[PDB]
Amino acid sequence: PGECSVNVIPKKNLDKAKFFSGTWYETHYLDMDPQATEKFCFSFAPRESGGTVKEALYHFNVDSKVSFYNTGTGPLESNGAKYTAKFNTVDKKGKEIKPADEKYSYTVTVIEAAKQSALIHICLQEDGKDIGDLYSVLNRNKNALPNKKIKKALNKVSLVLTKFVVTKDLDCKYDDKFLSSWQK
Ligand code: HEM
Ligand SMILES: NCCc1c[nH]cn1
Repeated sequence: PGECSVNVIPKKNLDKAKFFSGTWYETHYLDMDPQATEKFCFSFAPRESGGTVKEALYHFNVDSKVSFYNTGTGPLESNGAKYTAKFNTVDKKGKEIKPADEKYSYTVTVIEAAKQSALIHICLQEDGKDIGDLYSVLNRNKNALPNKKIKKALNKVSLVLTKFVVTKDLDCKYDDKFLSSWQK
């Protein structure tokens, strides 16, 4: 199965205003499907208001040199560090080019955040059933290494950073303006 990981614990008392601001770059990622070996770059701009998350997502396929843009929207859990979103497909100007498919959703858990670093987990689902998951280390700076608090969080769940794919070595292309201008 594409069963999502157990023991994914939301950070206690995440600072929402700090986390749900600016642009986050994935610096390391671990797709829990060992055969998912396509190289990707990822960045996003998550925002929150009134218990609803609205985020802009950017992916770049290094293997194919194709980029794609999505937006996701959903309720933030009472714990304040986990949300489940439905997503559509937009172009680089933010115009919807494909509507959200009702059967798909994803659940983001913010496991840890420290300084300019964060660690999230994403469980993808179809009709409310797991179809795969991934962990990502995030940083405000593409070239930066994670704060040690991130490693501690990985270590609590028997993961080590060396298992992760490192992105700075990849030939990434980013659309930073798409994310900078999110909700502007
Ligand atoms: C951090 C490293 C990440 C990597 C390496 C990654 C990789 C991928 C890959 C390989 C796909 C499939 C693309 C294809 O079908 O051609 C994908 C799709 C997608 N991912 Fe990610 N992802 C990451 C993070 C995230 C995060 C954090 C979110 C949500 C907050 C997210 C949401 C999505 C969405 C909405 C799609 C489109 C699915 C569809 O079109 O059916 N991803 N990503
Ligand atoms: N194993 C989950 C893959 C993925 C891609 N994008 C988001 N999640």
